[PDB]
Amino acid sequence: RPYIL
Amino acid sequence: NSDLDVNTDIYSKVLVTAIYLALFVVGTVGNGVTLFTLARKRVDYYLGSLALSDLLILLFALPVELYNFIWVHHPWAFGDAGCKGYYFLRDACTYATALNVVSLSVELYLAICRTKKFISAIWLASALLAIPMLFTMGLQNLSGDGTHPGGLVCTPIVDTATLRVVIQLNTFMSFLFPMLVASILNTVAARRLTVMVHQAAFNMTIEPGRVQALRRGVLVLRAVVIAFVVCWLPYHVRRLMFVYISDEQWTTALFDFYHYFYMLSNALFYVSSAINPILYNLAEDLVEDWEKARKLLEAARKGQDDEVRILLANGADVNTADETGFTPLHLAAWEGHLGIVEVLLKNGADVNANDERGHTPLHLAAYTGHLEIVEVLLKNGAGVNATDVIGTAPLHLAAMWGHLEIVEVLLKNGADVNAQDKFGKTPFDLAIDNGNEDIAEVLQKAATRELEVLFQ
Repeated sequence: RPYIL
Repeated sequence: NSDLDVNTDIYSKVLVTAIYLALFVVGTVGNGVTLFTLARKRVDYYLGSLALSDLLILLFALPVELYNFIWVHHPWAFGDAGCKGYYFLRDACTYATALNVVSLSVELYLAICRTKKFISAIWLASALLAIPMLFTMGLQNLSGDGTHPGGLVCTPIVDTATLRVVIQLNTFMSFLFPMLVASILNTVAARRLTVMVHQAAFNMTIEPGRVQALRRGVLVLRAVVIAFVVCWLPYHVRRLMFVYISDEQWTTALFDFYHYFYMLSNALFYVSSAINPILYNLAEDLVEDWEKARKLLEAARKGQDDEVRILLANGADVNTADETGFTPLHLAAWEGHLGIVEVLLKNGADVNANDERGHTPLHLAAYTGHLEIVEVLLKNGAGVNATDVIGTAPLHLAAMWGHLEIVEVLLKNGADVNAQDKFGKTPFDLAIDNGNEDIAEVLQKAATRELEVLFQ
């Protein structure tokens, strides 16, 4: 899962 | 901190950096000169906000984003202020932009069928709607041990269900809702006009300046909506992705795809900011043309040769009209401005332009008794036997209002002496009704001359 939105 | 690495290729970053710098150096200058030019000089209040929200986005968001979201994915290098600030600023500026766009559609529609305060309501409401970004975003340490300094990253500090709600509403409030509303207004506005164009076409020779302006306004406002849909849809799709895959579908392939889609989505986002000064130029040229067309209609009525030749030289539409379908040449003929009739004909004013009631300039010259205007109109090939909705020819009006010299020049330019209106009245009949014996005599001899021709 990515952390940057 | 291998878990937090992105693995986008160097070229990818270099290419986006080239594109970002292009958008920044041109977009900042562009949006700067747009504000600077309004500062120097109703719609302008709207274009100022748009110019300002984009300038703020390209000056503050893009440099920050290029560093920490393209090149260096960890750690965050701007603190919990810069984290919550970047997201607040962006949300504010898009909201501001979106609401302004709704205003322009609303304003255009109302035209087709205080402000300085209204602008401030938009910006403050933009601050309100953007506040939820101050509570959702923050710094977190996702490094292996849970303390490594290089694993400090700006990232949502709430759960997914909470983040789904803000983002779904943000997607609704800032993108879908306002752009739909604008699409609906854009389409109704267009529809309302298209019947004006048919109605005008049915009667007139020339549709009014006000219509030609609002018609061109519909096309630009349409282009701006299409522009946002393209520039903003990918962005919103990418942020729904972030909160619609849980944790148990995020393959290493899908993780890699996202950070490429991030480069592309946010390329297109900043493109809307860099294109805005185009909208500004299109809208302003559309407005300047309308004012010149309006100023030229005043000048033709008022009989001001100087102002007319300044407006014509600086591109004013010689054949603009009012609601009635009155061209400048109609006004000059009507007001009895011989000099202005001649300058308007030189610059290619339509000599046979019909207004709503089907009146050519020759009709108005022959009604108000300007022999020298009648003569000049005819020199430039005006319709001698042009007839209005009642079937009135210029020779009717000359005869009814006792302009013998006009009758004589009309007759000798090929006027049908025997023309009849709806009520079957000839110039001669009108001449007698009102008591113009000298004219009636000229006409009856003409009538007689034509009888002789039939019988030999």
